[PDB]
Amino acid sequence: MQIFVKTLTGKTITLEVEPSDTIENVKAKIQDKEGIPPDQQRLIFAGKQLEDGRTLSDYNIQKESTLHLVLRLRGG
Amino acid sequence: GPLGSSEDQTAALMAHLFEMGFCDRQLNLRLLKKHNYNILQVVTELLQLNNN
Repeated sequence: MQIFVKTLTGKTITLEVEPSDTIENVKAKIQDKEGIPPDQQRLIFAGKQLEDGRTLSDYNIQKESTLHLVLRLRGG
Repeated sequence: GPLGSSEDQTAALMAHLFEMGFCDRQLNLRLLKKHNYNILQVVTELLQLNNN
């Protein structure tokens, strides 16, 4: 099932995920195209955080759902 | 150099936060001033308040 990822840059990425797709693997599907590290990748769903050890079904994520991607950069 | 930054940008940032799941312009405003307009920190800071 295809879902959409909204970035702070105003970009909407489309991904093909399965009901048994772990959040950690979702980050991998972004990492290959964006190049952004999964550890820095933070997905927000309805104002809630998505645990890497959880599945899409855990957060009732269905088809055409929009996930927000925010990164917390560290300097020093 | 510049004369002044467009404060209207704050509205665009606010909208991006409302699309997630907060809908609190007050909390957003007090957070933006906390990190000198840092959307990346605001969203992640707010998430630390309600992540359970």
